[PDB]
Amino acid sequence: MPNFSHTCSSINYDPDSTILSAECQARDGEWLPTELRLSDHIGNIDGELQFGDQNFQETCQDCRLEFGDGEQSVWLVCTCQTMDGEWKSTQILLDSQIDNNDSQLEIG
Repeated sequence: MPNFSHTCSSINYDPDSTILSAECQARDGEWLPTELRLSDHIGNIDGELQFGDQNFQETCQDCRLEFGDGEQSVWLVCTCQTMDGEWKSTQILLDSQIDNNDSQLEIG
């Protein structure tokens, strides 16, 4: 269902504190800024990235968003260390079971 793309603009993601910042329009038509911490639903699992877990940037580096053919989407890729200590590249699409209300930001 709907995502924070068209509803919000100026998608920012700091790789240190992993916080997503973007301006969204409220029901009153007013524009406000919102922040979100993915670490809450993203953790490391034997070298892979999955939803439901937490604490991932601590064991991962080079996190960066990537725009596809249409700037209406950005994709999250990060290198996460494995339990043996090896480094591997994983990928994950934020667009999915996540959405933002007109004036509030909460999972759908």
